[PDB]
Amino acid sequence: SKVPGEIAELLRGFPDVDVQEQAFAFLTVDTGGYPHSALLSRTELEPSTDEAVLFAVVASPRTRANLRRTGTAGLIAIDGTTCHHLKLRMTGSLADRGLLACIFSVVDHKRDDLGIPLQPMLFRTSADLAEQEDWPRTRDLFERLRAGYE
Amino acid sequence: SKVPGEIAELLRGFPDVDVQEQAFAFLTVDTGGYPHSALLSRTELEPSTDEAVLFAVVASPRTRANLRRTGTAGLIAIDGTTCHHLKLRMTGSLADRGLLACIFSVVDHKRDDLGIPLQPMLFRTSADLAEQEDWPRTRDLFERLRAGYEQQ
Ligand code: NA
Ligand code: NA
Ligand code: NA
Ligand code: NA
Repeated sequence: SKVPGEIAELLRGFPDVDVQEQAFAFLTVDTGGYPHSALLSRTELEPSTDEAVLFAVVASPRTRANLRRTGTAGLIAIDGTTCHHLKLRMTGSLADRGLLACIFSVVDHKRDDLGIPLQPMLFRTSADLAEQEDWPRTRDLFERLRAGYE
Repeated sequence: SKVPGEIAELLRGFPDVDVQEQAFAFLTVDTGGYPHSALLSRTELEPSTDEAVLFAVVASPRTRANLRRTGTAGLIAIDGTTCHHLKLRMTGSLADRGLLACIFSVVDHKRDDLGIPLQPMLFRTSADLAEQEDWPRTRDLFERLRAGYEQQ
């Protein structure tokens, strides 16, 4: 399987500052079988060059724990009139202190088009946000993961 | 553990046509252990009068199947600078053709505030949508669910 092309297009690349960006719901499953969520952005999600896998850099401690337990995840991505629902299986990972760089294979993709414009969850990037989230460190871990995968 | 008042305020009431509304991610878990999602709105979510429980009307067949198997769910709600994450346990249900009216107790509420404005997933209602989704049918099912809950 592969990362759907419409989704690779929404996730590829890394945001500039002072621009609205989509916040993507990144879903996991907790110890009690309840759905769990965290919001990620293009800074933390990146398709492989061959688009076969989706890379993620996850800081959230509870999300990391869930991935390490079940290896299952999901993603919600909005574009135009379509709500994309992805199901993901973690096939590999690399830990760096409080960060988990993950490789995911897509297990399912549902395109839910209600035929009406949908606005994604949105936030504005900033220099302070780039500083608080340590954007350069995330970018380095991505390079290490891509090298290992390639 | 009642419905948090902040969450009740975001879900209370039913939209008219031609208004911009939040689409809330309603989360379940599939048989393979993968998170599953459907988008709901204030048309399909409503707090009880005592704010003790959250009512929902769910059409999505796969979401309904997951609820029947686990009785567990989640909700994402965005407001201001906060992303609210709810975990939900189904304590009651009433089925009708293609529709599941559910009663949920909130078992956890997390507020993820990164301190920057966040806008919710948004869509505009319309007469076209109310026709496609059969809003009167959903409203009728809510009334029956509420009657049951209150007659308890
Ligand atoms: Na976040
Ligand atoms: Na990216
Ligand atoms: Na929907
Ligand atoms: Na409502």
